Amino acid sequence: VNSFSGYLKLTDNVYIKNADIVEEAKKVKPTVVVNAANVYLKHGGGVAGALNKATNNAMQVESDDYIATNGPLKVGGSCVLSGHNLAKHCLHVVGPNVNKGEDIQLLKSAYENFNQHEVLLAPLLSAGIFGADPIHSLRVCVDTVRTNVYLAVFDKNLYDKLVSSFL
Ligand SMILES: O=C(O)c1cnc2ccccc2c1
Repeated sequence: VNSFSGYLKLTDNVYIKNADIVEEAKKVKPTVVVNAANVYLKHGGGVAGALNKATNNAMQVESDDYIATNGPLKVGGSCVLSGHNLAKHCLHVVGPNVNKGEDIQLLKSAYENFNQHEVLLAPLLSAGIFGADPIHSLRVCVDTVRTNVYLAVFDKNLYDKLVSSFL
């Protein structure tokens, strides 16, 4: 049994809810929240900016030190950093950004990072300002992630479309 509440069941391991991811993290304090990161861990907009703002910029300070030491992530890759006030850990995952011309086949590689964690709170990778089709992102998620994933969809309209169209 876990703390996640109100989630619509999709499969054996994937759950979905219309939720503000900052607000969900603040309430649950999950072991792992996933950030929709870029390779530079520059948390300007979307989920990354929202999450970072909720940490009072401490996520960005930590991220800048990580990049200064390790250099950029790979598209499809990830790193584990602090969850600050939101979670125990933040898994920063880089899905391909269609608005930069990145290979959408890298979306499966991105989701494979989730399998290293038994339970996660996450957004749909490569959705929103990353430019991918969220219906596609949900399909790749269900077909790739084997661990227990609780997906927070920001748009109520999109949430309803994802549920209604789910095979
Ligand atoms: O899911 C997103 O794309 C997203 C974008 N903006 C946000 C702003 C505040 C809180 C959550 C957000 C989530």
